[PDB]
Amino acid sequence: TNLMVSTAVEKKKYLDSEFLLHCISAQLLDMWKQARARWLELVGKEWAHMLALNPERKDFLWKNQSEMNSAFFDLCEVGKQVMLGLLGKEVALPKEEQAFWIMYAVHLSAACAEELHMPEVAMSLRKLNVKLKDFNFGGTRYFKDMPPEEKKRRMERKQRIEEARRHGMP
Repeated sequence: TNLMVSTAVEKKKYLDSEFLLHCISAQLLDMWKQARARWLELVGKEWAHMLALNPERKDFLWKNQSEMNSAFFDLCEVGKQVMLGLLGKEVALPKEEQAFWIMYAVHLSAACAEELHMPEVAMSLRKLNVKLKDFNFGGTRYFKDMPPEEKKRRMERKQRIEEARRHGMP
């Protein structure tokens, strides 16, 4: 566990565009770049407001109904397809998924500290993991009330990301 996290720390760069380039389809890579930037922009906007109101705070309060929360779910959906694209498989071994999600949470936590200059403890691995767990148990669990139409939109989005991963193939 501690080994896995520290291996992920060395390798947080594996989710940088320069390391992803040519290991996944260019279409998936662009979806990853957009989704990462969208999430970070929102976290940064929310942080800046919370900070203005309490300059001493070190915790990021994650809002359950926000645009940031919705952007995080989408980033996860893109992330999962990145994993499958790197593996060249439709279904990962559980140990492979485990290692990936650690790298993912380490990469994003590092970005909040290094790119948005937030306190390291604000967006911790633990916090990202809680949200990740919800994502990996689905949309109905993650968004506790989701209107049926929103569920279809999420499904359609996932389908599009999958097709991207397969270079436009079903």
